Amino acid sequence: MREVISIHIGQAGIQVGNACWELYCLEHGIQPDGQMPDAFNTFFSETGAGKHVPRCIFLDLEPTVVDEVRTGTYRQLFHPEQLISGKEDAANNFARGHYTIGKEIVDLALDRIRKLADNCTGLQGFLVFNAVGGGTGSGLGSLLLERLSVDYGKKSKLGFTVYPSPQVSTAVVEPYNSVLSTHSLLEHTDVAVMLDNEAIYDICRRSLDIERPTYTNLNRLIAQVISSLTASLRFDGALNVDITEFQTNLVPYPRIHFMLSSYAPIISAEKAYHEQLSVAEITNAAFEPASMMVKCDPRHGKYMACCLMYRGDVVPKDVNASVATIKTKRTIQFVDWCPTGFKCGINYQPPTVVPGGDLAKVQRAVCMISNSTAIGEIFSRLDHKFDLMYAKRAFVHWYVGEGMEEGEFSEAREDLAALEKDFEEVGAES
Amino acid sequence: MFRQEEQPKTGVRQFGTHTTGKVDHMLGTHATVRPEYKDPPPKRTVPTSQLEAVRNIETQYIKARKAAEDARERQGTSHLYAAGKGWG
Amino acid sequence: MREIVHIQGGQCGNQIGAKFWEVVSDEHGIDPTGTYHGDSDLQLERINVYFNEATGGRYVPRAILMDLEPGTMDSVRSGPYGQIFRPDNFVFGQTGAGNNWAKGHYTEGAELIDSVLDVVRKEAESCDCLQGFQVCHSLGGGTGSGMGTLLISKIREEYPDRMMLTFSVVPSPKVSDTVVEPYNATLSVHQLVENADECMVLDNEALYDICFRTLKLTTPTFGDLNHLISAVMSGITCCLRFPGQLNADLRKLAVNLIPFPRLHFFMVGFTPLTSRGSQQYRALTVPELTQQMWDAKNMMCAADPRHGRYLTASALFRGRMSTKEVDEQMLNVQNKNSSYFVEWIPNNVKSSVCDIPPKGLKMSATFIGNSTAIQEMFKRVSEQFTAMFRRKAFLHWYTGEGMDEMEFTEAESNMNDLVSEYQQYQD
Ligand SMILES: Nc1nc2c(ncn2[C@@H]2O[C@H](COP(=O)(O)OP(=O)(O)OP(=O)(O)O)[C@@H](O)[C@H]2O)c(=O)[nH]1
Ligand SMILES: Nc1nc2c(ncn2[C@@H]2O[C@H](COP(=O)(O)OP(=O)(O)O)[C@@H](O)[C@H]2O)c(=O)[nH]1
Ligand SMILES: [Mg+2]
Repeated sequence: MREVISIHIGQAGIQVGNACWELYCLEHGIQPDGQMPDAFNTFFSETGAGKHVPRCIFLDLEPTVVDEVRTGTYRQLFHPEQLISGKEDAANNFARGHYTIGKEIVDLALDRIRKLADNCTGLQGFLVFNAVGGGTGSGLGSLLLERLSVDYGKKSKLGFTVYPSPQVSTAVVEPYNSVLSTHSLLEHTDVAVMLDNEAIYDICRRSLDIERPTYTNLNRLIAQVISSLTASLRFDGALNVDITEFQTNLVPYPRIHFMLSSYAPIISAEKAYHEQLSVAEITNAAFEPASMMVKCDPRHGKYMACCLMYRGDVVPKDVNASVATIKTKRTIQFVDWCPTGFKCGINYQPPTVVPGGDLAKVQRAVCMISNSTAIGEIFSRLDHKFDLMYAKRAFVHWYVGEGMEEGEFSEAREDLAALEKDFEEVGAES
Repeated sequence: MFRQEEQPKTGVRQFGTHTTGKVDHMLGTHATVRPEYKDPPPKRTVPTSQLEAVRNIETQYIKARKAAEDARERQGTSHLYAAGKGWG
Repeated sequence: MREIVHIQGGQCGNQIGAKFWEVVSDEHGIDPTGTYHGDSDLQLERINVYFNEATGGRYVPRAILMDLEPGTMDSVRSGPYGQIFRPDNFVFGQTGAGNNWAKGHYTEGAELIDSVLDVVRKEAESCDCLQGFQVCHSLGGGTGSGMGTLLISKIREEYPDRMMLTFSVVPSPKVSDTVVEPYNATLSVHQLVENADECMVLDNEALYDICFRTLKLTTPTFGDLNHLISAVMSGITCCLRFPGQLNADLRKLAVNLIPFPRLHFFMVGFTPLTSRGSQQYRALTVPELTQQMWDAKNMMCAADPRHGRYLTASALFRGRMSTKEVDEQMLNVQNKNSSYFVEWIPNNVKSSVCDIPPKGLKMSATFIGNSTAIQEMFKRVSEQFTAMFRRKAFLHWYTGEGMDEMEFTEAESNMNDLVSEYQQYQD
């Protein structure tokens, strides 16, 4: 049976999954106490009689966010030992999450993976959630993805990461934590979907027209894409696409596996009645540069391969009629050697709108996850953010003393510069 | 004869025949489009009767639309050939 | 005493074939319970061609359902007319092909071929004299394209003297569904040129403009496309299931329409297609059927038949009609435009008449066209294939499953050899 195990690492991973599991209980009618008053097997395992538990692990070195979930409204939903706390955090240090304190807790992390993978009949993929700007998300994530690669070969891993924005970022050592995190996630993660905070800030500012929103509104809006990406394993549609179909229709090369994401109808409650939504209209809105989830302008590069995944009442000619006008448009430009560049997927539920959420009820939806050569800009900016700080060796003695040697920064710098050459080489016209 | 056990219903959340993605306008008719799926009429010209029946009084909008239809009918009339009868 | 085993591969074959058995079993009068309630005595004359008689008057389709995912099997079973198949014939995998030709043909297909070949031989040995095999699948996928062509290669070894129909959809020029369409299609045609006895070629976007321009249907879906596919499926084997003035089995169509052993790629269409606003304005008579039959826009293949000459054509007429006026429409269509027909084959069009029309239709006909303009469809897939293979994009999922780059250079050569031999017969 189709089923997928989610892994939530770091402060962002717990809060994204807090909004992600809030949605998944709603779309299957699962009450917060864990009792439902066929399709739930991909995220909920049927335990005993009238009880479902999520297929997740909540690991975070800082104990202040796990117990918030433990004392929260979803106390009865989660298995108590399924959520892993810790004594002290990595505290924005990659070396602590990888060498000093990460090695102690990672043994408990893989042990719950045994029980979750043995309980699941046919595992189909892994959903790893982290923010590389922190110590626990990047450090423990690189350690966790190292052990999951040696223990589970050829199994797909979906990585939803939060890179720092060029303007809007929180921690000073985020360029240090991001560059070292790339040395693992290229050669371990199979499919990575990049997210950025300020791009979601811009989506919330204009499309939702809400003036002063917070992280709770981002995580609610991130979980829409997470739900829409795996909506095929849950609910039937004309063109079902599995987690191994994004894993092959989007990546042309093994080391190019970073993708953008977008969500077409982003309309508030007051704007829904005035706005007419059509399949041609939202597909044009899905390809707008302002609706991207990472601040890289797609006009600078070329789209490698796009995967439009639809929801709701979308007829199969209207995805074909929409993409006919998309290919004729001159602003959108593909690489020359990829004539067929689209993957289409049509499910049948409309997206389940959460109570108290700013997003309105929409009959149709599009989730476009696309590989593009403009992703080199979000890597080159952090490349520029890091060598400028590593030039006179600032914030290095914290990393040096915690087990990490000096040379790992040089290896991570060289590895990231190899990715810069790869995106430029693959976009060359011949 | 042996133990009768019903297999558990495990499957993807199926949907009814009423959805737009699975509606079949040629169902059991061998490649002919079914009734109640008639062709779209051109321009969808609603008559004034459907508007008068929903308004309470013949307002100025209804009166003007009836005047437009009367002008159309007066343009159609020929004064030499009656409808179904010959010259004069 | 002639029978056909149906094999459905992947999401395309299961969805088309589920609609195919909704049309055929309704045509023979089989209700979704499985028994018989038709009012015609002639439907039970030839019922063993597509059915196996069971206990209690129940008739089971001679159909083998094979894929690599459990998703489509639940969709077929839960749908109407889905309770008629044997649960034993529901052979299915668990991992899934993932739209990859390498996964379906080498690594996750091989452990299911021995499972599906077990029920292929069970269906064949249960019946009397195998007229042939009919398989419906896609070419851009990996569940039905890679795995289905592996089944055709095994069946051709086991049963080499029996016929083989393949009904396959192809990647479209105008739009697309998957990114790895030309990688899967070129490998599949490479496996279909030697193994398939005759291949009928379909295109989902030559179905859409038929649904939109001709049928005047505002909202066509896959359910509407598969019903137009399934109508042609019943037209090919019309003379087997019902008596006619000039019968024509599946082999009679093969010897007429295949001049050379590699040119077996055909195109098909269904003649009496009208909107419901044009039912009463239509005077259904054989000259009106032939003008729609020979029209280019009624073809269900995206290649335009005016751009190439017709090597051989055939029509499967159904209903009460006069043979010479069928014949004089065939002599007329070769004389009004003789530049569109091959000079060195006299009397290109083969005619056949079935005395029983389909349900609700007084006269119907099914066209099979072996036009040399089919090379435009294969050259545009080859145009997409040479672009992608030059940069070696999307190749590491194919070379990681045990298929090195040598097969891709071989598959492109046979595709280029297929379009060159069609091109020289246009001259
Ligand atoms: N989009 C989004 N990002 C978040 C959210 N919460 C935290 N982040 C990201 O987290 C980064 C801050 O560092 P964290 O990842 O939280 O640090 P950590 O994972 O707890 O690692 P340690 O502090 O060492 O335990 C910021 O740059 C944010 O981008 C959230 O709710 N939504
Ligand atoms: N006629 C028809 N074609 C379909 C249907 N579903 C998918 N297709 C075609 O199949 C192609 C994609 O094949 P895919 O779904 O990956 O087949 P699979 O790999 O065997 O599961 C597309 O070009 C579609 O046009 C259907 O219900 N009817
Ligand atoms: Mg922390």
